[PDB]
Amino acid sequence: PITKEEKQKVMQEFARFPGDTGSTEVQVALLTLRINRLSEHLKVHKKDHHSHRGLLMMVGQRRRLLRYLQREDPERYRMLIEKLGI
RNA sequence: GGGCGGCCUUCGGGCUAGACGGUGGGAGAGGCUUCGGCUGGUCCACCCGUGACGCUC
Ligand SMILES: [K+]
Ligand SMILES: [Mg+2]
Ligand SMILES: [Mg+2]
Ligand SMILES: [Mg+2]
Ligand SMILES: [Mg+2]
Ligand SMILES: [Mg+2]
Ligand SMILES: [Mg+2]
Ligand SMILES: [Mg+2]
Ligand SMILES: [Mg+2]
Ligand SMILES: [Mg+2]
Ligand code: NA
Ligand code: NA
Repeated sequence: PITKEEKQKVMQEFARFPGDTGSTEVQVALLTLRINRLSEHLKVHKKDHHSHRGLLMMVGQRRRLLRYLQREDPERYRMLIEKLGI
């Protein structure tokens, strides 16, 4: 579920400015937020499988944004890859 | 890794129409579950955010 007291919390942390809600960093961060939130899920339910489909999609997406931000803005890449760790 | 890709530009650099994110909706014979749930995807809107971040073996 996450909720604002989570999803907004991350954004307010990775935002590049007061109102940022879709800046690659934020996009990656909260992307890494539900990636875990679901990694944990799959454990309790090792028979789900179907949900793993998205675990993979989300993971790929997260790496594609990161590669994008690695070309256009190296500095910010190391920054972001921290506070989360790649 | 490969192949093919938006607009403008005096090529320095602009920009949003794509994609993604935020918000708010919608439908579903998704899946798993000790039945208390936990969760994947999918389609809409806006005229909010990033700014081609894409599509394809
Ligand atoms: K499915
Ligand atoms: Mg696809
Ligand atoms: Mg440019
Ligand atoms: Mg999506
Ligand atoms: Mg709803
Ligand atoms: Mg049900
Ligand atoms: Mg759901
Ligand atoms: Mg917009
Ligand atoms: Mg730029
Ligand atoms: Mg291009
Ligand atoms: Na094309
Ligand atoms: Na223009």
